[PDB]
Amino acid sequence: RIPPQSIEAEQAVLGAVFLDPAALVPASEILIPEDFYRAAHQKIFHAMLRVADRGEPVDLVTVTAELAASEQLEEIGGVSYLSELADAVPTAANVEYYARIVEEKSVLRRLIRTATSIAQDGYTREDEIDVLLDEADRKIMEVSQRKHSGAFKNIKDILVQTYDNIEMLHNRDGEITGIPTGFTELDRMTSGFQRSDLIIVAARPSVGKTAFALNIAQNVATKTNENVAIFSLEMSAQQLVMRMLCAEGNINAQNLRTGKLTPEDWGKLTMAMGSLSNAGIYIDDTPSIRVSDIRAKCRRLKQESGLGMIVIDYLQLIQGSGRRQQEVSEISRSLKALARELEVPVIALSQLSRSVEQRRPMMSDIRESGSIEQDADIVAFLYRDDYKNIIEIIIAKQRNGPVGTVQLAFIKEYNKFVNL
Amino acid sequence: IPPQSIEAEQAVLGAVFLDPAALVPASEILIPEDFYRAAHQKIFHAMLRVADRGEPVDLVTVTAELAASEQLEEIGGVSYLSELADAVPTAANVEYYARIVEEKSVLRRLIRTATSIAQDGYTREDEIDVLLDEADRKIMEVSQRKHSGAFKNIKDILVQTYDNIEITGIPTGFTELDRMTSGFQRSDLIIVAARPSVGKTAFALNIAQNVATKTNENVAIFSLEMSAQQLVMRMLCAEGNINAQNLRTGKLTPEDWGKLTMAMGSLSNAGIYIDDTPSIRVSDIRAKCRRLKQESGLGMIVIDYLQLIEVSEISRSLKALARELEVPVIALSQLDADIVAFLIIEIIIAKQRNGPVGTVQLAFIKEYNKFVNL
Amino acid sequence: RIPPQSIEAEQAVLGAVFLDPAALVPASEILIPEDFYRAAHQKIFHAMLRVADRGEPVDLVTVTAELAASEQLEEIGGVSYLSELADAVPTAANVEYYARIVEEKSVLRRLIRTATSIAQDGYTREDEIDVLLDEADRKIMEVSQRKHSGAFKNIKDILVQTYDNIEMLHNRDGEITGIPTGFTELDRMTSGFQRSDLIIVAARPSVGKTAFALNIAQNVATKTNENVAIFSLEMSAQQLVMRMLCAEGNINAQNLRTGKLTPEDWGKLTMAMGSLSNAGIYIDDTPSIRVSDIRAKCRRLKQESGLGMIVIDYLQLIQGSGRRQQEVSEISRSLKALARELEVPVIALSQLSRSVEQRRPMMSDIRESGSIEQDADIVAFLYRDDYKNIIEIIIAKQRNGPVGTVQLAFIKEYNKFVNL
Amino acid sequence: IPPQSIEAEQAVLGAVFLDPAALVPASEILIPEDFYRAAHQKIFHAMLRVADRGEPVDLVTVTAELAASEQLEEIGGVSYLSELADAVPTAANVEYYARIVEEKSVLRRLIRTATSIAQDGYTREDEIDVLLDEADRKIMEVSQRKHSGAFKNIKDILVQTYDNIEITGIPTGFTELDRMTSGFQRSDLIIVAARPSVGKTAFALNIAQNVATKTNENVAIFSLEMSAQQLVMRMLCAEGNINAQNLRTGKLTPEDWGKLTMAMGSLSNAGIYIDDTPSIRVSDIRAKCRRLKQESGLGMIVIDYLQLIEVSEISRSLKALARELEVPVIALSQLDADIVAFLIIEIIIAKQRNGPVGTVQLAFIKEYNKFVNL
Amino acid sequence: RIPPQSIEAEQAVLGAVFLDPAALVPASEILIPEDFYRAAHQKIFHAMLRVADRGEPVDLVTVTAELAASEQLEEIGGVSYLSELADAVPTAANVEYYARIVEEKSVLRRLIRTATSIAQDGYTREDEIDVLLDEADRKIMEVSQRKHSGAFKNIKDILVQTYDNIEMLHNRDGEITGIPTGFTELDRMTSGFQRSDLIIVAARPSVGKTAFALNIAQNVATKTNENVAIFSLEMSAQQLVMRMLCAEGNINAQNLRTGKLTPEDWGKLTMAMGSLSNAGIYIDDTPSIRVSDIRAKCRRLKQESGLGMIVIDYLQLIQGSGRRQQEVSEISRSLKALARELEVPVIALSQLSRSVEQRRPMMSDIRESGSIEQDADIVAFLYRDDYKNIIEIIIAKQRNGPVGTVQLAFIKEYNKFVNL
Repeated sequence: RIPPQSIEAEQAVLGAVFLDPAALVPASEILIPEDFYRAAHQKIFHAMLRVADRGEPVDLVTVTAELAASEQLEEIGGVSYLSELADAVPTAANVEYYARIVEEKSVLRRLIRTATSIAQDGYTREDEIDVLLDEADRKIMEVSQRKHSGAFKNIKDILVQTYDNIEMLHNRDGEITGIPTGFTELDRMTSGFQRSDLIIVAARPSVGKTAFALNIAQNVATKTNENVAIFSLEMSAQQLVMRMLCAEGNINAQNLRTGKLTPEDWGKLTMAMGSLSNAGIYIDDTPSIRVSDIRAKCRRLKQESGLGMIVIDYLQLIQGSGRRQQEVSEISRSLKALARELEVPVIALSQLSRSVEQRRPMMSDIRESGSIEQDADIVAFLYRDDYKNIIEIIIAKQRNGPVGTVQLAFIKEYNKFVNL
Repeated sequence: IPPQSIEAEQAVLGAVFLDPAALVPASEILIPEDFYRAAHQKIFHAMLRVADRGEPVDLVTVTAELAASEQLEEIGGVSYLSELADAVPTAANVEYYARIVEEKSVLRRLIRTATSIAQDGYTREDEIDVLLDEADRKIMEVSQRKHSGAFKNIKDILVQTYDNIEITGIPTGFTELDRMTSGFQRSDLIIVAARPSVGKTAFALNIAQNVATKTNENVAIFSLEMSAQQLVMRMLCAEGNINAQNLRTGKLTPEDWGKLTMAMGSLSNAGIYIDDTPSIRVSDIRAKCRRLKQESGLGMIVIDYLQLIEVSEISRSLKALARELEVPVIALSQLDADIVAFLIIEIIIAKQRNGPVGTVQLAFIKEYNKFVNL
Repeated sequence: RIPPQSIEAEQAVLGAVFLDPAALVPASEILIPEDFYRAAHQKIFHAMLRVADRGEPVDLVTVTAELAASEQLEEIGGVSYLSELADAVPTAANVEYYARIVEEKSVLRRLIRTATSIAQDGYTREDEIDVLLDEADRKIMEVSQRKHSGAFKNIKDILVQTYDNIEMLHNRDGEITGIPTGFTELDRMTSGFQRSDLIIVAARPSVGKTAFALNIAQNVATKTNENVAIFSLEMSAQQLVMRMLCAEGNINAQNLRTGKLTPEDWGKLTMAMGSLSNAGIYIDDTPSIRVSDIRAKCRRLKQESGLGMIVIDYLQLIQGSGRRQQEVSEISRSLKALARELEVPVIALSQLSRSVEQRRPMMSDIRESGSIEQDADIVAFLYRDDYKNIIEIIIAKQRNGPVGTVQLAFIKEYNKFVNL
Repeated sequence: IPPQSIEAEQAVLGAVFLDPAALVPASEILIPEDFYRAAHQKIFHAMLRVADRGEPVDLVTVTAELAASEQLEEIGGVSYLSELADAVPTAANVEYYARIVEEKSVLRRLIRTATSIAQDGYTREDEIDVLLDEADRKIMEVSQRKHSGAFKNIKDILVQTYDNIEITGIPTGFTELDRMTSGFQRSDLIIVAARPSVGKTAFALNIAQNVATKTNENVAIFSLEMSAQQLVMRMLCAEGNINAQNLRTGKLTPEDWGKLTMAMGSLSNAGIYIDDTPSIRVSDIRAKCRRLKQESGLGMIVIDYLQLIEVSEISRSLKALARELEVPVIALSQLDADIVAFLIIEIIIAKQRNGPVGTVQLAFIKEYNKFVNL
Repeated sequence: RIPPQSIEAEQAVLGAVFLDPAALVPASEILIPEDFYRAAHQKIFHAMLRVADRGEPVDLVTVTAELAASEQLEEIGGVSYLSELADAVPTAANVEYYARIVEEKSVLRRLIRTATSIAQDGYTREDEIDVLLDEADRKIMEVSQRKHSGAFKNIKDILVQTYDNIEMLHNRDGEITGIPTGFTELDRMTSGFQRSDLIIVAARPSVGKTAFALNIAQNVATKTNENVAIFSLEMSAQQLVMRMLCAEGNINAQNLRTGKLTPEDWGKLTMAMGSLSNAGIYIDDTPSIRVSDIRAKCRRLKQESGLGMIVIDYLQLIQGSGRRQQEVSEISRSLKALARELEVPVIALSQLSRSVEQRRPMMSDIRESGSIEQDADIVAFLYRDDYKNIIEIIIAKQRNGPVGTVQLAFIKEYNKFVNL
């Protein structure tokens, strides 16, 4: 001994049902009474199910009545005991997780039971053997096919979601409820980037995720009265201002890189600086910050000058709480908490795995780097069709609003994204 | 008391001393480890070590062999070897006694495997899914097998070879491919291998469509890379010849609208059951497929792809699932199997249990992600 | 202690001589009296040798007499003791092996003795050193040059065997005492493949060993009234019938592989099937059978329909008794036992090591994969001169009959071997 | 009591403290491990470790060195170092005392090696042939050596260099090769290296023939790949210009018959001793060769080839055999040595102890496996 | 405990000063009184320094007086104690090494002290932390910056040495005080190779170090009445005589290698032999000799016939005293002792590391193979400008005489070096 069990989880399942009758549906889906290790819990779950099958409300009173009529009340500890179960549940909404724990421990008991049974038969019947091996095969497989799996989503139901998506993509009108992006076509879908949202922009190297984020940050700060906080972990503050000066005044980048500057390309530079000086752009070019540092700096900024957006130049460079799989999840989770705290959209750039080439990016390409998928309420991919200087912005996830591809044009010479 | 037969063991070793030829049939059926007693284990090993040199096996050569490797005393000395040699009245039934020793050995292994699994149930708690998979595997690995005893007469193969050139299964929707298979037969495990962008997923979807909208058969698709949403998007895109770029980038022309309402009315009649849960186990496939057949019907099973579910176990476990549900299973792969098919695109087939081994050819429209006939 | 010894082997050597006087020749070649650890055995071996040198018969009586005259009878345990030695020999024919064991243990005692002697001299004489090291060199070498080696076979004697071979190759007439092969030139030498013989056909990949074996199996079954059992472990039953259909009716193989079939190439196919249906061909295409399975199936077949040949498509694919060097020897040995049991020729294909290319195959090329050389009473190699669609069949070993090269022509288009 | 000289040891260390220059001659003759006492071992090591830095060696620097590596106390403390420094009246005879220490060290090693071999005789029984080989090797490895003390005067080398351009050994049968060697000298180890199909075996056989049928010398050939039968087949095939294909495939024309009876009458007069036992040991070569000389005569020894008999030991052991039987030994190799010769075919020679280093050229007939002059 | 200390070294430092007053300068440079672990030694060192600062002679008497006046004599053990210190010094000239040992042990005590102090502060003040980490950084660095380093050599001082070198290179006249080389330009600088000198000639493979050494050995033996001992470890005695026959009589080397010999090229050979036979050239072509063997052979030769030069064909082939970094140093040191013993110049060829190519060879190229730099009183590099058949002989080190590049021409055909 002792047989795999979780009295605590069993207690929380039954408790949940007593706090919210709706908790019984998820529990009955995952468990049958016999999954409970403790006899009293079996009797109790069975009483609940019976009451439920009659279409009668399942609560402390009807379960008490049910058990009294089947002469099982005292045996399971009485009304007092039903009370304790009600106090043993940390949160009724977590009932599936408690249920799964109970189920897991039931499956293990069946594994142990059938394995032992096979071992015993080995010493006894001795005898047949060929039948023994076959039923040993048979019995072990039966343990797995027990857990609550499924279900398959039916094509009809997806077609509905698919069509309703196409509805939203055309029903697209037209107010910008969040922070305008400057890319009117991206604003149609998003509306635009909204407060408290975690926005993830993933793209393979050379695609232009950095330029994309800077263009957005640049449009917000120069066009709207809002402040943008940019964290550049791979690129210095001057190296990044160089790129948004070019983008601003239409100055050939390579031209600046080589000193060459036509007399009027210079006049072009002074107007860029003039207009860019009025913008509320705050840059932190610290090589590998932790999320706490990011958070603290943004915190001080919002209450010192006000804050509208946070842009982080790629997330895989943020160092964890210590000195990578689990580590990235916490950062992801932390960035979402950052968004909620400061009531601001957080744009975190992400790099994609080399899977896109093994096939147009999809969720599974960041799923091997997850679980950013869960935390992000909006995940965007950048894909160039020709690797036409046109680039695609695939919105793969959006919690409130449609899913589709917005299209923009990229100008290499100025490192810009323009409308279409 | 662990299953054993000291008497059977004693007859085997004894028979070898009585007639050295008896070692050949015993060596066929047994390995030293099958003997329950170490002494016998040591002895049978010595016996084999001499034959391999290859010197005659008898009391002297075996004694000398055990002594040389410092284990004559541990096995009971020359007394015991002589006891074994003097007890044996015949060596004609060596394989009878050998087979008894082998059986007891198997039963011990059965017991050892099961006990271990029982013990793991307490110690690893913690790893339920890994435990159930390796317990399946461990039990399977106890039993060999065997190959009953049926030679195939040439007459029988000839008919199957003739009929194997000049549609008894499930229609693929590709006439030229239905020629080589006619079509996708029950309990077959079909592997479709390919390189980046051809594309494997498009091919899988097309067959899943052409089966489900033309036959009253239900297909169960398991996509591990793209979501059910993306999968259905590609399907109606190919179903009604709709340009993907227009579905994605909102704006649809009225050719597309009418072309769409057509494609999803047509696709609503199928016949299609999707599961897009990232990392799935083969057994999770079985649970959902068994519950589907028993409630609805099926089937054909499409998996995209198999290196997202050590591949040998998965593959073998897939064959069992196919044979269990009496339904064809197509599993894609990136570059035991019933049919192997690699990928104007060419479908090369390398393996087919009953059908003709050759090459088919299909076209591919880039903008609809659709494969079509010539 | 205790000094390396084998009283059991010593007893069997002396015993052997008492059971068969001829046993003394092999024993005296390998041993001198002093190799015996036990004094009585030395005295006894010495008595035997003395009797033998007088040209007098060596048996229990003359050895007894000899020892009585040298006053050594009682000292060695008397006549009673000579009796015990006679009961201590499992088989007189195994005397060389017993002798070698005695010799081995004598050599070890000399190693121990001289090594100890060197160690002792190290502490004593101390003194000279340079002489010490030299005599230590000298003394250790002397231990090795003691074992019975040799002898060199003289060229005169081989020339005789060589000439007698050339005699057999021309004296070749003409009756086919075994199973006819269909290749008249191979039948001259073999006569043809005979009952109980283990025939090994080795060849590098692409040479055509599989096609060779199938042609033979095909000729036997279609021409003679005999049944052939074919085990194909690398190739399926249909894939193999495809190859013998082509061979039979003269159908271009690649032509079948591509569907293409000229109207009359089809009529060619129906005659092949018709004629091939009457043949007694039994195929087992089990991927990796054990020898016991092979044996059991052949066993049932011979007593159910009768059996004439067994062909196994390459031996290195047969799995051993467990779940490779020693393992292959047992399989080899088992296949020979299979041949003897069913009184049938067994043709086991073998693959050659990549040594042929490091130089026309020879015995050493399967010797690194042995000891198949010993078990096989006939070993054949296939060698193509041009890697003229002509292929050579080198018969390297044949227990009863000549050794030489038989020549056949290979037709790629039909996968056939034809006469010449 | 293990051979030792505490007094010699004490003088050596003492001499070093008395005059730091004494360390150089001692360091030439000794290593720390040669000192029987650990204390002295530790001390001599410390001494060397300071010189290597390279600081002056004296009581203070050495004390500080031992203390730093936590071993001042173990070696007896400053008391002992001072005892050693105060006892020594001179350092002029350091190497006398050093050589005594070295000798005792050698004797200990001799004892340790021999005891080990004696002990292995009981424990590994089991591995006789491996035991005898490694005992040979282990004893050889006790003794170095040395190089007596003979400078070669230029006058002496000049004569050998002059005479080394413008047939004192055993004739090869190839005049142009006999020029470069004149011919195969006694006690020489001759290595003939080559790549697949040239061929090494053909070359070896040809020389074995041309020596044995033209001289009254007996050759001992050891073939590990082809049998004595195949070896003789090739020889009479080359001897009488007979097409191999005809000997193999029975049918001989009467040119071949008369040509054959000629070749084996001619080959019967030799002179040839073959051993075709698969894996042979160098010592087994010696046993058979020693028994052959002492009974018949010889010789020349031909080995085909050496990587079928770690190669360093074999090679060295072959040189000893050559020097022991006062006979040339030709060992082939596939791609310490007296003559090295790599392979219309070109014979390149890379090494020759006394002869001229150059290149010879010979023809090769494919159909007879024979090498001939130009 | 116990605190790192060296009473023995402390005693030798103070002792040294009492034996040679000059020893105080090096000691005071490396140590202050507080470095001494023993209080008496501090008091004593302080007394010495005080006496010294007054410009008064530091000896047993004035230190005694000084300590008596500061009431510290008895406390430090009296005059008797100053006596003991004087007997505690193995050699006054080794005072720097003793001093360094004392200093080392002082630095360790400071490391231990400050580390402990940091640990303690960790438990106490707890409090501030940020200041703690900074002062912990600060305090640890302070331990290192304590040891006596420096000084930088000033450019003025080097310019003087540089100019004085240029003086010697032109002031070059003109007598050959040592063994003439035959290369008049190398003789100007060296004068030439002198008795007891260890001469190291290093060069990358293919440059011609072997040919260089042979030419020198050849010139000495044929021109002067002196004997040369050549050790060739990579090349046989005949293979080496071949090269000096060619060099001698002007015979094309490749011509000899191929038998080809023009009638008069042969007459050229007989004159070479005639002249070369009178030369005192002794060659030992033992593959890998130890230095003791080299030494013993040279020893016997000098007292048997007389000896003038020793040439060793590359040093990295000499095997050590056992059966490589430390090993080469001992050989180097041993070769220098060889030179001193036999009062003869020893020319040891050396191979250079593959650093020259990573840049004209310099000292650091043999420094990674040292410490041959120290032992050699003359280190020469051979460098070819074109890898003009001209080769450079860079004399990087010469104890008595200039440093520069002597230039010679190499003739491939004869394997010779000629003047210019």
